[PDB]
Amino acid sequence: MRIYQCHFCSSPCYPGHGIMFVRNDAKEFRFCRSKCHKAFKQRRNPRKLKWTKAFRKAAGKELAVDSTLTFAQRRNVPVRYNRELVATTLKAMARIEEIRQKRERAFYKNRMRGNKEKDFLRDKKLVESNPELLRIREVEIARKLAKEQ
Amino acid sequence: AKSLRASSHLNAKSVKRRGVFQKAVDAREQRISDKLKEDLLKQKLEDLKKKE
Amino acid sequence: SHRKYEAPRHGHLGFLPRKRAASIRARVKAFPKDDRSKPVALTSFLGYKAGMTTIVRDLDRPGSKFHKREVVEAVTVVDTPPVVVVGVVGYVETPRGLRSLTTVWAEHLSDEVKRRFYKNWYKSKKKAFTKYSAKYAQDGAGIERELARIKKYASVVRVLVHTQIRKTPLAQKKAHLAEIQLNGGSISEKVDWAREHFEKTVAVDSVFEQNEMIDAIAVTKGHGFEGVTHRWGTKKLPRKTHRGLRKVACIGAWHPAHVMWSVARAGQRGYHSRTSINHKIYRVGKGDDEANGATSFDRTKKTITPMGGFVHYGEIKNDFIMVKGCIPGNRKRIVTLRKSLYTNTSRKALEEVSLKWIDTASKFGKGRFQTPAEKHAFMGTLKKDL
Amino acid sequence: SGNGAQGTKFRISLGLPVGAIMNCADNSGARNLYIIAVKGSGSRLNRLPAASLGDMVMATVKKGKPELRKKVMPAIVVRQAKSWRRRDGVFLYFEDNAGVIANPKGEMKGSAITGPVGKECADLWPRVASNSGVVV
Amino acid sequence: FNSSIGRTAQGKEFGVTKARWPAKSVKFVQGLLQNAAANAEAKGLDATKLYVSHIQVNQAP
Amino acid sequence: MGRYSVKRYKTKRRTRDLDLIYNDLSTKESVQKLLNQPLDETKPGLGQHYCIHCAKYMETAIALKTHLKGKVHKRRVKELRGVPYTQEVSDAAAGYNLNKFLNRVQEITQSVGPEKESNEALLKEHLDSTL
RNA sequence: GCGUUGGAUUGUUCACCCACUAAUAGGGAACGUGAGCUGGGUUUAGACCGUCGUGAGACAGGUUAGUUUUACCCUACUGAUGAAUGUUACCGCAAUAGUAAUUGAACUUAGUACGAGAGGAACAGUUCAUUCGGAUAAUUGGUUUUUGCGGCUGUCUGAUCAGGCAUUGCCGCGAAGCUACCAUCCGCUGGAUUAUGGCUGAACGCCUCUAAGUCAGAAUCCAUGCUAGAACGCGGUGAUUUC
RNA sequence: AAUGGAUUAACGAGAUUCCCACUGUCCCUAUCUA
RNA sequence: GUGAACAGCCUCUAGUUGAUAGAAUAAUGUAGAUAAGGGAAGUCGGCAAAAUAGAUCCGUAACUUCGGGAUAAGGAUUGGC
Repeated sequence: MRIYQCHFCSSPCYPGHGIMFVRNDAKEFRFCRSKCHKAFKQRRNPRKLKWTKAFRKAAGKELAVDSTLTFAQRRNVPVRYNRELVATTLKAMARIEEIRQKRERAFYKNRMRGNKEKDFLRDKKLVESNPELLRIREVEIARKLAKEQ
Repeated sequence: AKSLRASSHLNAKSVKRRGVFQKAVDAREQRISDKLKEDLLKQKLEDLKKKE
Repeated sequence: SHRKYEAPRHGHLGFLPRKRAASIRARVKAFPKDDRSKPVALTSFLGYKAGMTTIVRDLDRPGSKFHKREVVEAVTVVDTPPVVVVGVVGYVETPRGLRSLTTVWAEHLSDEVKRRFYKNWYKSKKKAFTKYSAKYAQDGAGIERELARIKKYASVVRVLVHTQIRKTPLAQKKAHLAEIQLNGGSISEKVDWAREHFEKTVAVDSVFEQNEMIDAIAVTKGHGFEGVTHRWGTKKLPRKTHRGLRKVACIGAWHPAHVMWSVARAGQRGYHSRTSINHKIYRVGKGDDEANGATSFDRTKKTITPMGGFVHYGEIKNDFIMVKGCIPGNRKRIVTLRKSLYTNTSRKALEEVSLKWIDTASKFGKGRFQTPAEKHAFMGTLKKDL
Repeated sequence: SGNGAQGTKFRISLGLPVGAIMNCADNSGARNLYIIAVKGSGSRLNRLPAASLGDMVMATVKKGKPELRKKVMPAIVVRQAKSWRRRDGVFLYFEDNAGVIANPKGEMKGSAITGPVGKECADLWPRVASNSGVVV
Repeated sequence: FNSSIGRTAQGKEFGVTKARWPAKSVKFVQGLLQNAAANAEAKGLDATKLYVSHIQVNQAP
Repeated sequence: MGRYSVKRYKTKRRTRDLDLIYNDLSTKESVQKLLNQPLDETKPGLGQHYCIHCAKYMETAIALKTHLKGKVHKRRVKELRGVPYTQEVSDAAAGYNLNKFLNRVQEITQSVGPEKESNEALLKEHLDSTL
């Protein structure tokens, strides 16, 4: 079984999903789903399409180079099946993926910090440049307090 | 090709039912009634917790 | 003339009259007979069909070209809660047929099966079995006679069961009564068994196990009044034909001066009762068992319920049966699972299956992810998260 | 199956009916093939005999050497471009239709095969697989 | 007078599958029942004992 | 699915694609093969006047002069500037074979890049001298 | 019982090839089948060429152009309710009627029997396919008025925003649903016989397969199994209103 | 053989045959709207 | 206003808002569409549908009454700023 990625989508293709395409140069183009497949025929560019992962690794979004991401490459030399490798890899894959998420969430906070600065500078323009609307709300509070009275 | 209801194939199939494929059935019927006799033993011990 | 090109008939004459069935629960026509040396064992079971999924399997089949290779295939998942017993029925062989001569009920019934006897529950005084449980006084003895009568007479014994619909996400509140025959020997041993299971529930693995070839019967998928072409498979007349093109052209010859009974007219399609045999159980999971969908390979703690549940059906949290191919019927419908009717002979009835992966991606769209922890792992964090 | 084809042949999607022009994949000199009939086919009223991957069809040649044209000869289909089902969970399809030509014993006429050869066709016919440079 | 009339569920009270809700015909009939109950009060009859005993309809030109 | 997209993007009417065309420009031997094809009867310009960027044969040498001075051919020049998007770019996006990916990007930056630009410079040096 | 095809030349059946296939068997039902289709050809009026006639015109003849158009009626058939058997509800039995699966290759026996050679089989064990049928929607394709989400041209609301109209304006993706040998799954075994092979065995002091008796034996017949359930065929059980 | 015959550019809601392009006519049917 | 245009689609002045309506969305229809792979194997017969289509530049055969054939055929292109 092979969880191989979409050619266009970079999402996992579980066994039983998606179409394969084979070029006459004989390399295989496995596809996530029909949306990615019909967009491939039409000669698009996933550097340009915003929803795919090839855009997001290129356009300065979600982190691309990491020491945790080099653990799952491919192996063309088979490792002869010792069990005590297998018992640690089932503990390794639960450990690499946690450090992946603690770095990816921390990479998201570098990209979204200081929004509250621009959130508050946006509010100084709305409040201060509308003096006439702020008179209307003052009588709205006084009419609110008087109805309870 | 011989049909489904030919006399020769129904005789060859009758020999196989005397042999292996009934012993795999007769082993299955004993394993199943083991769990059915354990199913009362669970559901009486649930009744004994009401009696405490 | 002589028809000039012989061709097979369109449609099967065996499954006639094509008409709507008598009930949503399809009745069972015949059971596996009796082997009167065997232990007491139930012969059928009833549960609720819910959705489909995919299965990969390392095919261990001698002789095939897919020996020792992997094969993907589709199974059904039938929600199977435990089923509780409420009655015994005995039948006397006549020279006319079988005849029921006694039913015996069980001192206290669930509110699901007081609900079967009413069509207007909320106005009713709920008086279903009140005069019957006063006949369980000091010794009973109006029961023990009707037990002893079945022991003396009554060549075969059938046992009344019903489902537990309140344990199902299906919103219907009303259980289905059924009759199931027994196959343990010496009918005194049959009827002593069933008296020891009144008000007492039966599991599913006490009736089946893996690698078994069973058969499912139901009432299949209504479609209303359907024209001849999609009903029988008749060829379409070419284009712009007068009086239509989706029909049989010549319905009869000049003799006999009657439309015969075999010329494929239009009418009801669907909602017939059917029987499909030789369906093979792969997997019998447990309700209390967490990680039902995890095989020996996956080791990922996940249940067979796909993400966001099945489509038009909720969550599983009961016992289930995963049987390959496609059961006749649709989702949230009642199927009945008989067992095999005869000793099967092929090697396909004998194979020990070994599941390798169960799909649990969502059926409500082109689903890509298995667990909701995968989707958060792959997407990264989101705006509503922080 | 028939002559030459070792083993059995599973059900795949029928891509090429009668009268379907397909490319020629060997170095024999034919450019396109033209199917007239499919061997091992069924018989039903108003159907067309349809070919698939790894079949043997009787096929004529429309474009090629004048030594090869105007004679019916068997041919084995190696590419389909209609999506079929490998039994591991994937559908796949090729870019174009293609077929090599052979004697009824199943032995190749050319010496090489250009382009990728189908996997189900290469299992069924050994002499194709000896001349196949690329599998899948 | 009931050929080719569509069926309905509401005729189970009378045992007939074919029933219909004629609007214009009822408005004259309950116009006449309103007239007959006015005529019985003028003679000095009882209201609770009064029932329709004869009714008839036949063709006009 | 639609009407217009089926007419141009069937499996029968598929063009070459962007992957192979970057390989043809990348070396000096395959450029000289395609600029100097042997003449063939089954090809529109009788196997001459072939553009390498757009995998497309032209009828006449006049039809290369008017094709290069167009917004259609200035897509494919601007399209083939960077790394040609193999399968390896899509696998690196999921956290899978970075060192296979980053070494190829290292080679396109160092070696394959300026060999391609010194080939596309000579095509404009040649197609202006003959046209 | 089951199965008998795909094409090529004339309105054409008549007449005859090409290839596949296990095989391309023969017939009937108003030379089946126009109030099913077709009007291709059969039969008006228009027109030409050829023969005959002084002539109108007819033909030994050839070519072309060309109007019959219900069904809502009773029956038949495919489906659908339904009064009355004290009311009402649930669980059943089975009279009768229908009935379904089919053909080819492959591994092993075995390069063995058989053969001078060249060649070259069976049954048993086992795996897949060809037509046919019943369903089913995981997956993959097809479909989109979810007008769901975008995009484009023309005009219109002062511009932005958000939108109207373009007989669903058009383009891309599109869940759900419906669907396809364009997708996947499944398709049983007991009895009695026909040809024919036999045993005991006379007629006929031998002999015989038959006359009495009897053992086998066909895709055949009736059953098991599968569909409907007699709305005037039946059984078992639940409750049975005080205004 | 002005009962008119042979020839022929252009033109034709005239009659017939084929080739590329093209496509539910067809293999084989499916679906959506009024 | 778009456009070569009194074509087609949209709007201002002026004028109508009339044509039996309600509820459901079976078959078969009438009118209009889209289809994987193959591409006339359908059929008496390519009937019907699809494809081509405006404009600019290049290019254009036999044949002939020299006027035509000719938009012959076949190609490159078309937005916004």
